[PDB]
Amino acid sequence: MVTIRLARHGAKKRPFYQVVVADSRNARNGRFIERVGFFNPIASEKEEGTRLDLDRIAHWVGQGATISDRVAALIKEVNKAA
Amino acid sequence: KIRTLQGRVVSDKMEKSIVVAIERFVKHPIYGKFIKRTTKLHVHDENNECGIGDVVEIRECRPLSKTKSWTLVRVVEKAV
Amino acid sequence: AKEKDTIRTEGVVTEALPNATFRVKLDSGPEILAYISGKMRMHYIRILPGDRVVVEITPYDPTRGRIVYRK
Amino acid sequence: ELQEKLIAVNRVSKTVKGGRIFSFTALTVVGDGNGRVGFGYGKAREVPAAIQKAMEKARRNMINVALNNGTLQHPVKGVHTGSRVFMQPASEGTGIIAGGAMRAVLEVAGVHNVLAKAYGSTNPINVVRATIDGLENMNSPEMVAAKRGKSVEEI
Amino acid sequence: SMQDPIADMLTRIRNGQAANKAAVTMPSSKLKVAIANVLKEEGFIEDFKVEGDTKPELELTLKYFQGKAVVESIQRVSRPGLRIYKRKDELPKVMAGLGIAVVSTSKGVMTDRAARQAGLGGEIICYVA
Amino acid sequence: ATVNQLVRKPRARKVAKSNVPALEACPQKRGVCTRVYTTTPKKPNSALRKVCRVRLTNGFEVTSYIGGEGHNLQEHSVILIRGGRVKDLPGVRYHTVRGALDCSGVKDRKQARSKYGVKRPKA
Amino acid sequence: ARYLGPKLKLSRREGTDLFLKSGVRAIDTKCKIEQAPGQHGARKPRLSDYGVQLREKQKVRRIYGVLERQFRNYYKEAARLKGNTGENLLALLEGRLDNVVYRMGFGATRAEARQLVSHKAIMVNGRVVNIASYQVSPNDVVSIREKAKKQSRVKAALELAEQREKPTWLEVDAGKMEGTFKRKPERSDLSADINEHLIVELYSK
RNA sequence: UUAGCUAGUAGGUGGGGUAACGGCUCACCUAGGCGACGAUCCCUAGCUGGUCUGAGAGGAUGACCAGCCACACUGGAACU
RNA sequence: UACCCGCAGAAGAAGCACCGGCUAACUCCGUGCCAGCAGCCGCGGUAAUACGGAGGGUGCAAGCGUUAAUCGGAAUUACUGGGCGUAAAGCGCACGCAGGCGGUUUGUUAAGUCAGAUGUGAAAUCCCCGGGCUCAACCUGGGAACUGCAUCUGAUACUGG
Repeated sequence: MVTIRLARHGAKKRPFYQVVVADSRNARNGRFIERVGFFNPIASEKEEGTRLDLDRIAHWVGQGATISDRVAALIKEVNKAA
Repeated sequence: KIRTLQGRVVSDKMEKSIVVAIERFVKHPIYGKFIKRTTKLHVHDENNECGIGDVVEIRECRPLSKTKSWTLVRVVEKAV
Repeated sequence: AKEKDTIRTEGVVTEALPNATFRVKLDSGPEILAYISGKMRMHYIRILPGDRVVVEITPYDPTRGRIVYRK
Repeated sequence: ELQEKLIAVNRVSKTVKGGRIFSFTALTVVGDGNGRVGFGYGKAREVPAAIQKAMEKARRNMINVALNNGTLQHPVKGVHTGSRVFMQPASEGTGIIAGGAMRAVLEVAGVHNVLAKAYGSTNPINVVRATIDGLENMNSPEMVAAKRGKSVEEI
Repeated sequence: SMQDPIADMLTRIRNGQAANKAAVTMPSSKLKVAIANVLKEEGFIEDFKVEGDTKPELELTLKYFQGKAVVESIQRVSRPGLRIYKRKDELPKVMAGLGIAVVSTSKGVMTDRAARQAGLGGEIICYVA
Repeated sequence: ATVNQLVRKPRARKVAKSNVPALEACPQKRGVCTRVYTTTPKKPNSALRKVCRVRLTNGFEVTSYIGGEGHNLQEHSVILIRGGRVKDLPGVRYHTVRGALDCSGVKDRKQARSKYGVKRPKA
Repeated sequence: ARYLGPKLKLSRREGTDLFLKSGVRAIDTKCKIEQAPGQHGARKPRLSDYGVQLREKQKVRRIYGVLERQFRNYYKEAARLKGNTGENLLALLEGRLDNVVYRMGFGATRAEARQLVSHKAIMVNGRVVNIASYQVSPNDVVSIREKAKKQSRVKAALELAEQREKPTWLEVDAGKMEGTFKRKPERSDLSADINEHLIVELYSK
């Protein structure tokens, strides 16, 4: 079905994830429906590192989109941050 | 919301069908001259009320035959 | 550098081809296309179709030779 | 303070009983770096006499061009024999981007920022001839105002 | 035949001007009269008149300055063989604004400057400097 | 000239005809030596220039220059050819790559060695 | 990747002192400064227009110790940047760390300063920077790190520095062996017998 | 240095058919339909975002990344 | 692993093409229209800066040259932006269908043209200002741009009906 997950861009040894809503069958870095956040695991954390349009994430869940283990974590982490 | 085309009847021979030609001017992509282009459409004319040479208003609809996806809305001018 | 496999064998002018060109038949074995040496042409020295002449032959192409000695 | 530039030197030849007589030609431009440009062309048996005759010609036979803060008023086309010429007022910082023949003319003229290009024959004597005349016929925001009989904003 | 009378108008101006003529005259037309209006209003000619009713002859009084013609160049742009239309944001300007382009709009004939300021595009009739 | 005319018959750029068709847009080609000989050049030059006829892996058969002073090439020598005409030798449109395959380097070269397939001399 | 050969040759070819030695010596007592290198140095070059453009670009490159590829890329960036390209080229050069290290007097030459950089003797903002071409920014503080502070090269380097004209845009504390890149140098800060527009001309044709 | 092409052909009625409109299919009827605004035939080719070049307009191009299509030894076929 | 500290010693780390003009860089010796060079012109028969070696020099540099290949310069297919008396180019001449173009006025229409609004023009790429890897390549935030298409509503001078 439709799922919200991380498409891994960035460079070798320097991962950078683009959070995307997509048909789960399409390849990880392939066709998606909507971009909805990003996630830098290598951010200096002096400034940002994790940004989620929670309004559109929820909208898609409301219509049955599932959510990665890793995005489900980010959302709990970001909800905690503020 | 009534999208529509206007053109003239080049053939009225077929039973309940007609051939309509839509002509327009178009800027030439390279040399800038404005050129005549024509689009011929097989259109539905239930009742065959459209005569050749008539100017008619037509609309797009579902497939009616291998080549007909348009039907008549109404005649505008006739028998020049 | 300039290798040294050149030779100076002699022969006799056979044909009087075009543009200072000749059939020159080597006293040795056959004849070659033989063209007139620059020097020689610069100092003119016409060359009749039947003269004893010296040829410079590169083993690279025995088939050809340059006329060195005028007569 | 006048600026003078040697554009091209060339050897021509004249034939007589005895053989060929060789001589030289020189094409130069002088300019005041502030809107005045002349070009000269001299001939002589030796090169120095030729490069010198030309400067002499270049100093007189000089004309004025209505510059605009070191750049041109409007794009301009110039033509002379083989050479079709084209120039544009560029923004500040660019400098003169142009062929040798034109650069020398524009430099000594005081045209600080321009886009130029020569089409057809790049024969230097006719290229410069075509540039000078281009700059010369180049009219000014004030003269068009004078012409049209109005000192509107366009003044 | 006489298939572009506007080029004809441009040219009669250009040639009489080159010939240091005091005036030029041509068969009239609203469209010519609309262009003559712009020329006069922008100071490229003195004045103009149309005379007669059934076969109107239009007359343009030319203009000279330093024993020079005020009109330096005058060229047809759009033409029967190649119509040229521009949008408001595409309107050419002649001599970096020193000259003018005559433009025909839904609101009648005016200069590039005018049409620009009035948010319009149109058929580019000619350039004048 | 007319717009109308161009609208009926567009501008049509001429397609460039190549000067080394036997290469078929390859940087070099391999081939067997068919004949190995000398030939004389055109006005105003004069020499015995080393050339070879070479049947290439793609069927083409061409004449190719053997540059440098001295070479040890014969029939059935397998060589590598590259583009490059010999100007005073009409017909000759390729050069042999010295020091590739069966073609040896030029003997005793010190300057421009890499254009003649010559290793750097121990020194 | 670095020019390693004789240095005064370069000065001699360009017709000027390129500061490739400390300055302890009048350069004319170390070489025939006013004569090009080689058999035909006395010969004069009746030098083409292309020639003067080439030599000027070489001059600047040889001053800063930059090879062609990097220097061309410097031109590209100067061009892309806003404002006068010629001046932008010199800002970029003058912002290099090996350069700045030299101007604060930590190195007798840009070559020596570069070695200081490469050999992890220089810090920027208390952080080790060891690549010569590191672009230094306004308000940065470059310093000799503690362990490199007792190197006698550095003391000598600071002495000579004190005898050169003192650059405006740098605040140097000789005691601490730290210094501050206050601002980008203006054009007016840099020598006036550099002809950038020639270099700009060379790279536009 | 290809000018004519077309019998399921173009349309109509009705039955059948598909997940669905449809000559998709069949019978009957009308004689149409396409074409110099290039049909038919012949050669070549996956299309695009874009890539390279060029001041631009253009020219050339369609690896790597992404979107669509098509194929899975060759030709054909359907089953789930 | 990145990165940080320590040890040993300049220690293990420089080649390639070019120097007649175009084109930055010149001399000697060898050869003698030979051997050979050659992108174009063109070098070589006794002073060859053009061949080959040397010394010197110029340009690049972990590369440097040669070949192949696209575009550029090429306004040399010219829409922007060319030509046809003698340079390549007016059909030997006329009539004429299709086609292109068409004098002047009014009204009408509103297809061309013009304006506005709305939707769409995937992301990446390009560009701008920032952020992150010691810098850079590279990665990345936001923007701008996608100059296009379509629908609706208007304007009516010009073109078309």
